[PDB]
Amino acid sequence: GKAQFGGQRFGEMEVWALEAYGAAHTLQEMLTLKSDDIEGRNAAYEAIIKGEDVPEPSVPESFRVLVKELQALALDVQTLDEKDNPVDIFEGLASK
Amino acid sequence: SDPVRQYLHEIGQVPLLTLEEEVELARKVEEGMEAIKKLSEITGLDPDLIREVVRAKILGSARVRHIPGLKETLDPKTVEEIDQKLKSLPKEHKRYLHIAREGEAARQHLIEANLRLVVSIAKKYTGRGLSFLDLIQEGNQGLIRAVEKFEYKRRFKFSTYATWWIRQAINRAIADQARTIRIPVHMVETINKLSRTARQLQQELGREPTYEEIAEAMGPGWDAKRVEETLKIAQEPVSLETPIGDEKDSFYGDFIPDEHLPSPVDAATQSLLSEELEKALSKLSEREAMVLKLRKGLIDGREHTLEEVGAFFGVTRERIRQIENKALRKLKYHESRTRKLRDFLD
Amino acid sequence: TPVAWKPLLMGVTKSALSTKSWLSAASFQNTTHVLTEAAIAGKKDELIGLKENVIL
Amino acid sequence: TGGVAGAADITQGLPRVIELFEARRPKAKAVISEIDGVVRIEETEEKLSVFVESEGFSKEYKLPKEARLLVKDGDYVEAGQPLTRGAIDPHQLLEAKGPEAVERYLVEEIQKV
DNA sequence: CCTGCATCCGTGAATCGAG
DNA sequence: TATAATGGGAGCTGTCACGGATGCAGG
Ligand SMILES: [Mg+2]
Ligand SMILES: [Mg+2]
Repeated sequence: GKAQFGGQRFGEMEVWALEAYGAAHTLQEMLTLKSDDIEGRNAAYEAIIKGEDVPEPSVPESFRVLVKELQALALDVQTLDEKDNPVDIFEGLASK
Repeated sequence: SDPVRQYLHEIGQVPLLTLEEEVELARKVEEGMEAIKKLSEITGLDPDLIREVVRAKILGSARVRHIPGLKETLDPKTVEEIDQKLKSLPKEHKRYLHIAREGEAARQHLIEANLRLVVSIAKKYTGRGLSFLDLIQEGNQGLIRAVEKFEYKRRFKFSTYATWWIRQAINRAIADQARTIRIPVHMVETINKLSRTARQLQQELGREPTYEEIAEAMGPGWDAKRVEETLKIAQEPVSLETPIGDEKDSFYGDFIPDEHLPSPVDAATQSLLSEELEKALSKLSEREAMVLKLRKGLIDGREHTLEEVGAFFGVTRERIRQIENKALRKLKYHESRTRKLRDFLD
Repeated sequence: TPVAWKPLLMGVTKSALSTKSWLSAASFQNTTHVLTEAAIAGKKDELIGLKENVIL
Repeated sequence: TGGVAGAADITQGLPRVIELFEARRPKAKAVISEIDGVVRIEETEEKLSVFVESEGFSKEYKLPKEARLLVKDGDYVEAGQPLTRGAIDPHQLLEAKGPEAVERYLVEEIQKV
């Protein structure tokens, strides 16, 4: 909304539009740097005001929310590599 | 299907006690408590430990757990060692074991019998923040307290003494569990006293009272300021899932920004400040800049006294304070000329 | 011995729910039924399609 | 349109599109033949039946008396060939003529709308 | 005892705005 | 801590059409 100085909603239909086009990095932008990725957007803004190109987008925060909300449902959700070895997207903050 | 109706059916199975039956049960309970006392006098063991052992054998093996109040861990091995230790006593002594068992059994039957009372009482306390069943179970706790604290010698009907403990447990529960932000019971009584006060005044004045008017009717120690403070405390939180609009597509928490996490502007400014400060500290030597980096805590994150910096660089503390004066003064001249750090003054 | 199979036609809805990627399946419809049968079987999502990678 | 009466709009055809995409069986269903054969007819006032008789086997199809017929008496029809006027069961067509005929039927019938 | 039909319960039901 | 008190209370009724599981009588 304008009142809250908010951004425009990029619905799943607008996602379809980008997908149908095949614009992957524009869609990845909306899904990360331009919205939900925290480290990525801070480094992005910093890059633009420094004249440097935008950084590689990190994993979205909203997916981390999904992971922990699924853990609250007592369902284990693990991100893996091709070796089927667990990958920590929380970077050690969720493990003891 | 319906939890309330189901519990009401489970309650209707147990018949209500006759005066004789009720006195009998209370008698066996009290004599049972004395039996546990006497068994403690003989055995030389903890009355609580003995009580839990007797309670275990009466209830059966269906329930086996560790009791917080007891010192030893309570397990079937332990309760068998103790039960056999208790049954190693002579006729006139071992009698008390049978008395204790009979007492606990009478206690179970007594609590089971007067559950109808709790229901017909807790039904009046509904709508105060706790569900019907929550109230009933809390009244059941008070019922248990009433049974163990009852004395049948007074010829009082059990319902009379039970009701007090039941209401007490329910009221304590409502005072404790209701508010999302838990407030001490005495403070809740204060707030509710303020409610009855303000309602009395609003009923007599034909309008809602001022802070000062309530402050008057409250008595000494109460001014308008304290009344307003009390009201501010009693304020309950509101749900983030509160509906916005007549559709279901909007929530209340959607309009609330996050004040904690740094905006990209904040992080960028902080990085620019650190870079510009390092650009400023490079206009000094490495030594006189290190004195400052150790002094204000840029490096390591600790502010040091003059004695520690002097113990590191190898000079006197006055030399360090001299170097820090020269460095700060140089940074002042650098600032006066360059006009770079000025915008970061915020 | 080879497996004897018969061609099976199913609607777009049941087909989209029977997809091998549970991230796409759950993010579509009947999230409960999908998540349970996926958690039980210990299913893995190879991120083949677009939906899964969009979520990620 | 302005609200004037006319031909079937998208409102009429869309349920047919969804009916085909969801592989659903029509409320008013067209009856087809499982195997090949020749047609023999039997008609009565309160009963109507159409026999499809092959050299190896014979199949009876009992139909409502008001039903429409797409086949002449004594003709030679394929497996899964329309007899009753109406929408074809995609699964009856699948167990009969196979995947290719189903795919062709779905694509064509959807296109029609 | 096993097939078939009636019937039950649970699940869906466009997008973006503002509010 | 004590007269005695002993089975609740409000339902929301004008969507619909699907898949699938339960259960029923019927051949
Ligand atoms: Mg006063
Ligand atoms: Mg149906």
